[PDB]
Amino acid sequence: DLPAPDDTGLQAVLHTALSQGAPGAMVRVDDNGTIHQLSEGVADRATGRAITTTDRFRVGSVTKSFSAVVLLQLVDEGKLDLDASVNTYLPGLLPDDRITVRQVMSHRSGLYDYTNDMFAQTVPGFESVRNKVFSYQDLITLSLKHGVTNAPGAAYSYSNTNFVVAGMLIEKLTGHSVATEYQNRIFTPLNLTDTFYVHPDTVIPGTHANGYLTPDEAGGALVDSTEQTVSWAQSAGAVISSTQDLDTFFSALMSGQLMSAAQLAQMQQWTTVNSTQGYGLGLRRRDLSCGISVYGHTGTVQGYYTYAFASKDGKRSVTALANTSNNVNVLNTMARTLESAFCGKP
Ligand SMILES: *C(=O)[C@@H](NC(=O)Cc1ccccc1)[C@@H]1NC(C(=O)O)=C(CC[C@H](NC(=O)CC[C@@H](NC(C)=O)C(=O)O)C(=O)N[C@H](C)C(=O)N[C@H](C)C(=O)O)CS1
Repeated sequence: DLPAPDDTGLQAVLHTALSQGAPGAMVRVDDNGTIHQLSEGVADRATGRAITTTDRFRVGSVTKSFSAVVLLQLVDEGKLDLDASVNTYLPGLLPDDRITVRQVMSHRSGLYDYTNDMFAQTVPGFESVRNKVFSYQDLITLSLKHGVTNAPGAAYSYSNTNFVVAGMLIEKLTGHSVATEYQNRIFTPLNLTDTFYVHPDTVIPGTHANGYLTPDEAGGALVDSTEQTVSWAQSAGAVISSTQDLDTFFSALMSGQLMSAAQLAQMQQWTTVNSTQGYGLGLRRRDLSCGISVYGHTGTVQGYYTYAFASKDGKRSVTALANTSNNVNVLNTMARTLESAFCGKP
């Protein structure tokens, strides 16, 4: 009973994003078995190669939904209790035993986000970490140089630190790398042939969109940010995928294929973000103008803005990508793909 997707409106969104500084922008809709696919602009601005909806890209913080699915399958298996203390599983990690796994997964832990220090200056910060390899503990120690910012559970405050903890939990409780767990629990069963976790490798396998970091100086030249370790994010940000594979993943999630019903319900217990948005457990809700809510996640790793959202039953999914970042006009414009794709023509 959804409106038809509006391709003319999608086309206008991409064209606007280009006019605001995205080298390329694209979107794929899987509408209950009917595909919509549009792209405009360039995957590589120096060579001129066109962007296309099959280009792989860095999904950034969409990674948190993959990490959350692994953790919730561990809850299904009896290996993890969401209301247990992080420090019960990782003794001595955090300065407060009251911080629970559920709080970290919903950004209610109070843990300071180290990435504000790292990327205070956008391009210098990128140059500082792009070729660094961090352990999970290194990143937690960077957070803990600062006090928590709120009491456990008390407020929503997004922090990459939370999903660094998530990766440490995954590796401790399984004895495997997050790469292995993602592959065995998600990428292989869903046949996500364009989806990878290669950290700390800097190469994007196969044909990909290059990423272009916008400098903090208005009008400044773009920086190619395609090749980096993403070691500053890991289980908070380092998955590589495609529009088809993120559509498959969020459709599978919402249609109940990736965990028990009970754990999907836990994943959708919404913490208020604003009057039109919530945060579950590694999962975002956005409320659209026509009265529809959609479910998924955004990403903003250097040079790539991703939106990947599905309807409640998974039957319609949409993934949009612009290959720039640090450009709020572009970021806001690309959100409009969800309106056109789900709410259709005005
Ligand atoms: C995941 O991708 C992760 N991203 C990074 O860790 C990269 C990075 C780069 C520099 C500094 C810090 C981190 C997180 N992603 C996202 C995301 O997907 O959006 C985060 C949420 C980011 C912030 N969003 C808001 O502040 C949204 C407010 C909300 N409300 C309305 C009604 O106003 C809304 O707009 O929906 C955020 O920081 N936004 C800015 C614009 C931003 O993303 N800045 C970076 C530099 C960019 O534009 O590239 C948290 S990090």
